[PDB]
Amino acid sequence: ETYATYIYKVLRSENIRSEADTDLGISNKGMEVMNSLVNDLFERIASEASNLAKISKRNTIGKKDIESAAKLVIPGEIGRLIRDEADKALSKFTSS
Amino acid sequence: ETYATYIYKVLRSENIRSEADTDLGISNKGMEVMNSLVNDLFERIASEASNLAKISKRNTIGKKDIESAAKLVIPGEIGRLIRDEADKALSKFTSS
Amino acid sequence: KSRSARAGISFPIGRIHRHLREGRYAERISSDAPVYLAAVLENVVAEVFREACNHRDKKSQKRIVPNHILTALRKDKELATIFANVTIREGGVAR
Amino acid sequence: KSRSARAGISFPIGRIHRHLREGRYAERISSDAPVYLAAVLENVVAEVFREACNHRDKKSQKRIVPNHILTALRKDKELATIFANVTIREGGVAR
Amino acid sequence: DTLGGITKPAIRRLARRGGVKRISSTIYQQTREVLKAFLEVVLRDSLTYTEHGQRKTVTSQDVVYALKRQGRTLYGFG
Amino acid sequence: DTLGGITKPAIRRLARRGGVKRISSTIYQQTREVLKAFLEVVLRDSLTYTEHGQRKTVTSQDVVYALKRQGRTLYGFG
Amino acid sequence: KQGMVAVKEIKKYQKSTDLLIRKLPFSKLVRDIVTSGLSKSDIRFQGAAVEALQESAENYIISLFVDTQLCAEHAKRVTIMKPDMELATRIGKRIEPEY
Amino acid sequence: EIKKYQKSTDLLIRKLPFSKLVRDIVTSGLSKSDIRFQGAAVEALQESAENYIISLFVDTQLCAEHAKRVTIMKPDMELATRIGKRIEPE
DNA sequence: TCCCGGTGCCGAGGCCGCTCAATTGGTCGTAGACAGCTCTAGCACCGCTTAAACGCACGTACGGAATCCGTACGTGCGTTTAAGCGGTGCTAGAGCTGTCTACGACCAATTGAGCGGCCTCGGCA
DNA sequence: TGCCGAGGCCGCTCAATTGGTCGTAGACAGCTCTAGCACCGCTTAAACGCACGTACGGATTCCGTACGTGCGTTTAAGCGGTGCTAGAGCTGTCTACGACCAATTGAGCGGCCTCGGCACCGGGA
Repeated sequence: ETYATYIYKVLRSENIRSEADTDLGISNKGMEVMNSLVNDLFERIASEASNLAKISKRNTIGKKDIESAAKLVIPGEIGRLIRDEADKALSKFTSS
Repeated sequence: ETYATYIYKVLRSENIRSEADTDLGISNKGMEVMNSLVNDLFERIASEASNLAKISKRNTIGKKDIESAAKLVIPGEIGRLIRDEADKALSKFTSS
Repeated sequence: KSRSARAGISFPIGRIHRHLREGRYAERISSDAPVYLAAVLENVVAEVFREACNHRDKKSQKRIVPNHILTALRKDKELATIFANVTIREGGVAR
Repeated sequence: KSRSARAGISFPIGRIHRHLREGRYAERISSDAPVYLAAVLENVVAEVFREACNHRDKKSQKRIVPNHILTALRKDKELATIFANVTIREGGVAR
Repeated sequence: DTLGGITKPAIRRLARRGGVKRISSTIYQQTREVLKAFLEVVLRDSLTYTEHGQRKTVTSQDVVYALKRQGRTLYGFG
Repeated sequence: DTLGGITKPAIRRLARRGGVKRISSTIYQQTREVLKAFLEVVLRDSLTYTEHGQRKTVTSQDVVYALKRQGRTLYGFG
Repeated sequence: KQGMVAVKEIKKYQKSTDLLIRKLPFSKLVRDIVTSGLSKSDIRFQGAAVEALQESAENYIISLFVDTQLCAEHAKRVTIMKPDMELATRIGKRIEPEY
Repeated sequence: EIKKYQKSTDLLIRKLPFSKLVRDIVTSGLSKSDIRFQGAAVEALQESAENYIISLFVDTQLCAEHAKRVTIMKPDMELATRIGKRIEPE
């Protein structure tokens, strides 16, 4: 139960405009590292969403909670960029 | 929802062994600090017990989990003493 | 009669059990879990008070104010590792 | 037309939703939330890959290995803040 | 006119309690812009914990949580 | 003796990657001792995460959980 | 005389527990940073929130000065200097300033 | 050499003696006999230990440079262990 | 400067009574303990094959001690400032209750993307 | 130069998806009234700035030795080997235990009062 294929997909999608001399495949160990990074960041964001739910005293972690958790876990300029592209994805998903 | 009265009780009980034998009241600010200490340590032990349950893949946090969490949060000699006196309390409670 | 009193503890097994259940720490909380957790918390508070008293007897202040607690936490080696990242309101500094 | 395809994401909306449930991060999980979380995770991965390439294009090795991820994590201040405490396996040290 | 609030004798007092004896002149500006960076981080996380609760009055619970976000837990507020 | 197994050149390697030039002959022993203290903390927490699993082998995930417990999250072991 | 009141100062400020930074200037800094740096506006600070901010920030600066005096005393010096604070900020993984 | 070791990623503390170290520490200070170490576990533990000591030496060289010195010495490591929150020895 | 006798303030501490949370017994259901089986992986001794550690010689470059000068930083004083108070006056909004409803859990059915298993060929040793 | 691992195909399968109900979590609206803000003058202590001079940082030399480097010799780390099995892990039964419930009730909270410790103060030593 690993995010191997999905990380491959995001790598390919980002690379369709990155250095296109070749598809910059990720080495197995690098795949393990990225998989563990996704798991660690997902646990961090989900744990912050849990704490934010318990704070606001709600049984559900809505979009508000994952957004505040992404603003806590992933701060700074990259945090705004990632949450903005996440809102883009969410708007695209809900309008369908 | 504070552990004020209980901290009073334990303070009085610990005075008994101590040669000081003073009522040894705790100042309001000190009372708040001890209360927040109990809440922080309870959150730490219960969170570690949750993580230990999720690790061992069990839906219940038994005595095993709270003991391992107390062995993680509170390590060392004071940790062994506290887990031992806690096992004393639990044995006394269960034999009734 | 009451679970806290029966166990020989001073801490509320009932309140701790309620906090465990409503804190969503797990779906179930085995009946032994709150009694043991109450005992552990009770003994930690007893240990902190003991250290505050031993470091206090020189200062001989009858009460226990946050500075004494900060001294107890910052002096004992094990307690220092337990509460390394613990600031305390009106904590002062541990000499 | 799964949810991953619908949202423009490549990350598994379903798998993230399942993990969010079985992890018991909360009682309920509004099915609008896993979409956002998967998007944030995909964007983070894309950003880390983007900065690995950004800092490595000089080498032109045409492959990402844990050292590349280490330098990407520990060069730019935002990622350095996110993953300050991380220690990549077989990573090495940032150039 | 913001860090000036953290006046030179304030850093003097802070550092005397900390333990130092003689304080250079650059230390004042450097500790002002270290305290300001610490407050930037803590207040970013605290404003997040507030704006999430759909509030605008930053509570001391929000501050305690924003600090606990950086491992520094406060005892004596909640 | 076992601790002395961390050979002096191995410590010189560790420190050269850390960017040192000349290593006073007392740094060897102090590094051995801080590494032993680190491993005592991490191995106590790893043995606790193991003993809780009712098993007698400390697995990679036990060590990773111990390190997460003390602060250093490891990436790339599970 | 150049160090006669330094010991009195250190003892007086280590025996007490008050808040060192004056409360209104620190509160002014907190409101200024919330509006200037963050750009968020019309945010109201609960009194206890400014109090916990001030207590934690001054305790962080006090620990920074402990670590700075350690750095100085290690450099066989007596006067903490900007290199001393920069080391106590880089070694202990504190929040480095912007620039 | 600083370059060869800095850029590579190959382990630094020899695997077998460090394995003996971790096994002895668990079997002596912790005193839990009959403890069996998964190979991955000792590998991860060694990776973390060498990474932590490498960061300790980074901070030691920082403190040395700060003392207008070129040779790191025991006071420098004590400072880089005290200023950081690293685990002080026993 | 210490070390202590009065003084007035206030917070620990005690008593009450209302309340809500703790406790008890009974059903009922199911989580986990416990055993039984399967074989992965750890472990252990062994013997080569090195490559790393080691121990010493050497000598040089660096730590540290010792001195010297300049200036920067502490101390003190008079002047200026604004922190703090506290007291009032204003309203935003935090928060608590109640309502109503959109949404998620759950089940039943469906369906296809993802897993390992297997292959191959070009990047690399 | 060939060899194997990143990447691609294959077929099962299990997890994702959808459709519908029900109830319930929660978004909202309305009301309360706490408390944060603002503001002003006054007190006054705290900050500021400047004068002054001591002492500290740092700049410099210089000697001792504690470093790195460079050999050869010794070693134990690594690896491949098989063999040995504790024990991890997966399953399948069940029962000891926890959730849930209503009813019982008494521990715990706030409200109110008090008096002894202590901040203060002034004295004395």
